[PDB]
Amino acid sequence: DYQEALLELIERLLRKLNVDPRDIKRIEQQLRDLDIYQIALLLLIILLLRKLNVDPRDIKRILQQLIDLDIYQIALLLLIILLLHKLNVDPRDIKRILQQLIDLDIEQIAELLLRILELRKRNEDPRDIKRELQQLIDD
Repeated sequence: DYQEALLELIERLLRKLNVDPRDIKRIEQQLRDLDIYQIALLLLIILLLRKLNVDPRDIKRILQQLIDLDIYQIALLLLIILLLHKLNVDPRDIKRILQQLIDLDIEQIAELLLRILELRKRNEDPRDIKRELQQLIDD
C-alpha cells in the first residue's frame, strides 16, 4: 500500500520534529482521508520546511492549514517556496509568504508561479522577485 508507506514517512518526520503525539494522531487521521498525490506533496513540503529549519510548532501549524487544500494548490505552493529558497529568501520571509498564499485561490497562485518563472527567465534580481511577489500577494 503506497499511501500507507507515505503516511509512515510523514509520521516519522513529525516525531523527529518533536510534534506532540496527540497532534500527530489527529494529523494522521486527517491525512488518511486525502489521496496519495496530496500525501506525497505534503511530505515534500514538510521536508522542505525541515530543511529551512522552520520551528517545529510552525511546521505543525502550517501542515494543518495545508491539509485542507487540494493537490493543485499544495503542488503550486511547494514550487513557489522552492523557488523562494533558491533565491535565498529568508526562511522567516518564506514562512510569512506561505501563510498568505494559503488563502489565495488556485488561479491566483498559478498566476504568481508563472510570474516568478517569467521574472527568473528575464534575469531579474532575487530581491526584486521577492518584492514583486510580495506586492502581488498584497494586491
